[PDB]
Amino acid sequence: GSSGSSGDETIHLERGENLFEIHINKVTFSSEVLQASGDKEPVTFCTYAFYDFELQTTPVVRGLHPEYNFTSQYLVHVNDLFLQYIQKNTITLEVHQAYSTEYETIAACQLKFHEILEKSGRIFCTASLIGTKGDIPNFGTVEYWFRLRVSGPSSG
Repeated sequence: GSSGSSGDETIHLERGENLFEIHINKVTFSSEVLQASGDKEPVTFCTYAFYDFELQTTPVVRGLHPEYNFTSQYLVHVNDLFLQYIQKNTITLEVHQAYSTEYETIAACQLKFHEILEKSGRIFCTASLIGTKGDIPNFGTVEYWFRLRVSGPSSG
C-alpha cells in the first residue's frame, strides 16, 4: 500500500472495533515557568484516564522540554456512548511537579476534543495550562493529538 499527507471526513465510522491512541510529543513552558523553575532541570509528569479505565503515569524525565514520546492505545468498542461522553465529561490532565522530597500540583487544565464531535481522526489540536496557585495564565502549552477510526483487522 501507501501512506502520506491525506485527509478524511466522516460522521459515523463503519461497524467495527475502534482504537483510541494518544501520543504526547512534549510540554513547552513560558518565559515565566522557564525562570520560575530554579535554574535546575525541572522534573514533572502528567496523568489521565480514558473510558474510566486504569490511570497511566507518564514517564518521568528531567529537563526543560523533554520528549515523553509516550504512545497509549486501547481497543475500545463504542460510538454513541463515545460522543456523548466527550460532552457529558472531559479528560482532566493536571501537571504536578515531582520533587526529590515531596510532590505538589502547580498546574491544571481540561483536556477535551471538539472536532471529535463532528470529525474523527488525525485532528491537530492544543491545550492551554493555567497555574493553580501562582495563577499564571501563560504557564505553557501542550502538544498532543487524538485519533478515532475503525481498528478492524484487514487481509494484508
